Amino acid sequence: DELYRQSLEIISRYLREQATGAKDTRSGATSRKALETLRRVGDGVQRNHETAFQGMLRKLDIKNEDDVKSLSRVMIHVFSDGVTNWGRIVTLISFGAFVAKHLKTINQESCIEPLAESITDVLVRTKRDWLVKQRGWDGFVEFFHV
Ligand SMILES: O=C(O)c1cc(SCCc2ccccc2)ccc1NS(=O)(=O)c1ccc2ccccc2c1
Repeated sequence: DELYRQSLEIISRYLREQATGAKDTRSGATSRKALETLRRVGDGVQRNHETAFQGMLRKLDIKNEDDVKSLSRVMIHVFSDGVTNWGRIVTLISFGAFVAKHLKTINQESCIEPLAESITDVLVRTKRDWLVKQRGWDGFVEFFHV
């Protein structure tokens, strides 16, 4: 699907840029604009939620490939319950970037791509309809202008 591929490209490229060293660009203007937006906001979110992010990472206890494949079950239970807003969407991806950083530390680089797939699957399978209503990643750029 077009929306899934767009979301997978934005989240993967951001997770790779944070955990490793980007970028080898590819996609359209909206994906390029959304990556820039998420780069600006994501830096601030990872700093402001640093303590929460560290505590949540400690709970998941990731050390092997099996642990990242199980993360999806915890993420869908938290992200589904409650209100849906752009703030919660960026913080979920920003947490993913923080997990991707930890994955580079524990020498599990090959798990960043399935982690990016996991977050995209959590975001799309839970909020696809809300995303279509907000004009997808175009609404994401418009909401995070300031
Ligand atoms: O926006 C989210 O819904 C959100 C979800 C995730 S998925 C990792 C889930 C997890 C929970 C508990 C322990 C380990 C992992 C990551 C970052 C997020 N950031 S958040 O906006 O700061 C937030 C919101 C509600 C929460 C309710 C209970 C516990 C934590 C929460 C965090």
